[PDB]
Amino acid sequence: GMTEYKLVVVGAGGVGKSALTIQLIQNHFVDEYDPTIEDSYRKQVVIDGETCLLDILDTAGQEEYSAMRDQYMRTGEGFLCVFAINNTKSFEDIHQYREQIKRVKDSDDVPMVLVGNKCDLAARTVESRQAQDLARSYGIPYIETSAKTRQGVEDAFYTLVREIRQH
Amino acid sequence: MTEYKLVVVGAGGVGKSALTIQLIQNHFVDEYDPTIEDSYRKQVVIDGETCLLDILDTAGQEEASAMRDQYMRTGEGFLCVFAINNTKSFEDIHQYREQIKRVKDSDDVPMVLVGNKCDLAARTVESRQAQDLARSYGIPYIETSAKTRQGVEDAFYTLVREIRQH
Amino acid sequence: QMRLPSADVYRFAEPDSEENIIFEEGIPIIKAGTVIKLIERLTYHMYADPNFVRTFLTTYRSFCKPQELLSLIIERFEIPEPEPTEADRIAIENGDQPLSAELKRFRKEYIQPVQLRVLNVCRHWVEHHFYDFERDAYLLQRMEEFIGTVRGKAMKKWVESITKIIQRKKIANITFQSSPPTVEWHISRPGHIETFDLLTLHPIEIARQLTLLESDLYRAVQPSELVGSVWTKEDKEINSPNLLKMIRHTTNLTLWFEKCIVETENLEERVAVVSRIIEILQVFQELNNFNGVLEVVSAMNSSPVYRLDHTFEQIPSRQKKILEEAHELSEDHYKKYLAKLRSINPPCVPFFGIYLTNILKTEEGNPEVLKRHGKELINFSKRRKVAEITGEIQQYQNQPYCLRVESDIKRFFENLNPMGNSMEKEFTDYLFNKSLEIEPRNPKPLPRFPKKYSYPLKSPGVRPSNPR
Ligand SMILES: Nc1nc2c(ncn2[C@@H]2O[C@H](COP(=O)(O)OP(=O)(O)NP(=O)(O)O)[C@@H](O)[C@H]2O)c(=O)[nH]1
Ligand SMILES: Cc1cc2nc(N3CCNCC3)n(Cc3ccc(F)c(Cl)c3)c2cc1C
Ligand SMILES: [Mg+2]
Repeated sequence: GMTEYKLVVVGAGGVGKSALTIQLIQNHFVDEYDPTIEDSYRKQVVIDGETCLLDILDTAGQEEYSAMRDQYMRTGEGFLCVFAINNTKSFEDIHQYREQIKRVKDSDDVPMVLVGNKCDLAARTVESRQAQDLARSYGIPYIETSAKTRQGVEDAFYTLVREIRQH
Repeated sequence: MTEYKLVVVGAGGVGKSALTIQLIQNHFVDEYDPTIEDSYRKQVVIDGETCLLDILDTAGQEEASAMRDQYMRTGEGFLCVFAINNTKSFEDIHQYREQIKRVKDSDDVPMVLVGNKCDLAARTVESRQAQDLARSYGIPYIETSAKTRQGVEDAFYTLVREIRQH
Repeated sequence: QMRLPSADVYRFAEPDSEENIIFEEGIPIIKAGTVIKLIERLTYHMYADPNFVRTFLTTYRSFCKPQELLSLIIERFEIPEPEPTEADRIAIENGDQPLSAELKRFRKEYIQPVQLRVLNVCRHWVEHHFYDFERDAYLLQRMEEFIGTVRGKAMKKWVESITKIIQRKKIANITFQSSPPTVEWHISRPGHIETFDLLTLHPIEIARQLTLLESDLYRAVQPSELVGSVWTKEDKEINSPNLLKMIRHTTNLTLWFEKCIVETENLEERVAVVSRIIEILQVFQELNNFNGVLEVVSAMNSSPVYRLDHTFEQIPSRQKKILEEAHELSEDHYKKYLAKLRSINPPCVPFFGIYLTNILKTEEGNPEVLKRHGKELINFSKRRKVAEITGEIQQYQNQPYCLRVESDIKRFFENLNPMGNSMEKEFTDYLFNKSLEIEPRNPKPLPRFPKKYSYPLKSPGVRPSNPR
């Protein structure tokens, strides 16, 4: 029937990564979540007039299982590479995540977006200009999101679906 | 998987907790720490079907005797335990049987009569006497040892079968 | 219905209202409440809820400090007795003994159940959540003092018991009784640890000893390492050391498998290595060691290994099927894994990763409080959801494996260190470059390589033996 997109969220642990998919799949009209139930990671959306089904894999919490990253990544056709704007190390990790995705998919041109996530009111340490420059150097979109207000969340996922469609 | 609510009852010190912990952890508890109320879960395949057992381990001390209605209401099946070297605990059995019947307003409650501590030589309750009682109740009688594991699975899983056929 | 103490002398007698407690739509399920109401229901006079006690004791630190919890339950314990009634008064005025019916009933049906349930909270706290006391010695002093000065013969048996339990805990054996199977040996013989390796140990015994190891690591993880998502935070090495030890073992074994494969440059020998690993996978499946299963599957889906077309071509069809069935467990967000875990007969070793993700998402995806009628209520349903997960974890931690430890094989796998002194990226790049060396990208031609193993490559198989 409708196209299904297998999206994979990757990035450093401990810095609010999981809020991105939770805020998407939720409804932000009720602050609530049971990750245990199937349809907590599947969502039907309309993007540029075309209805599709989003299947999101976010293994947040399993970061220490580093030898499973290939296996998880292998399942995806598009990737959101997430860092926290108040954590420079998570930003510096992005390069290796991108390299790992390229290797797993055996391609130099994998649909992906860079996402800068604001996870609290701690001071920002990665300026948006830095992140824009990095994204430009990779030839990919950059989206900033709030872990609290749902701002930028739909944009992050929809932009990635557009990268897939235009691949 | 079906979930089963088992309740273990009987006089203080007969080995209700030891029996339950032997089933759950394959470990024998030597200490006598009087229970107030403990709860355990065990996933187990019985007669080819995966079951989730919820096991309520209750207080035998008389000081807790006013607090039984609440757990008797929730239980689906009861292990009625006495110790075969303690005649008084055997005499206490009938009180539990009658209260359970009262609370659940039924003559048809799944139960198993358990004579525990069968590893001990100094028996004072004869098998025949307990078996006669069980027959009068319409229920099986199983002798057990929480210490050696003798009959422990048989007692609990027989209770599951009674609930299943209820 | 029993009359209660005045809410002015005893805070736990406030009437229920939506300003202090909200229930879920045969006992009530609490959605939200003030701490006072949570503690009232934790120790309710009408019924016990041992599962509520576990849930509360596992999760309360997110809304109440240990010192404050102890103050509150001591407060709960100290219940005022009612004054004599008019009938009692009249009896006394005539020099007779009052019946004291209301007093006796209140003692029997309110005070004694509430006090016993407070003691049950103390007992569970000490027995199953003793880390509060390990980390705060003054807390323990307060508990010992409270318990040690409870008077009255109704509580005496449990007071004396709890005093002993605490003392035991401060200074702190399996029956089967069917015997475990005989330890199996292949090329490496007992005591010859220097020869131990993937192909020289018996594949049955590799899977058994790794399962004992992985079961022990799984069983050692406490809920304290999980609640509050502390294994993801800056102090994770302090707060979650058993969880991290477990995960690092799993990671090391996966890397070891990949290393064994890509460092075996001869195609024929490499095929023997992969076949042996899939045989170990098969024994993991038979043992319900799902951690082990995914350890192997993760290695086969890794970048260095996955691309080895020539190796895959020579794996027997029956082993391809085994590998495929194992992989399918993880498909569709572990759908078949979850179904299988819930159907097998334990002992097993669950894959912990799913629990971690579900605990983390439950915590980040639900609010700490609910705002109702101008009040902030503790969102207890969030905590119940976390405790359901820790409860499932604990349920699979009870059943021990009936397998004999082989101390030398155990040590061998405990000391496995495939990365050596290399950092992760360095090692990871090394493995992929090895992969490229042994099976170059098309259209580069496939080279040949010398054999490295001097012993027979033929597997002894994974069906156990039994001499008399
Ligand atoms: N020899 C032997 N001792 C046993 C057996 N079962 C229990 N005991 C011992 O009997 C004592 C009482 O055990 P326990 O399980 O605490 O009894 P209980 O019925 O739970 N008591 P309570 O009603 O107060 O909770 C303990 O010292 C225990 O080791 C058994 O099968 N054999
Ligand atoms: C279920 C499953 C299917 C797989 N199909 C393959 N390939 C086939 C040919 N083309 C490359 C990938 N791989 C990678 C691989 C590599 C070298 C092996 F010996 C083996 Cl046995 C497997 C798979 C891994 C799993 C887990
Ligand atoms: Mg007991």
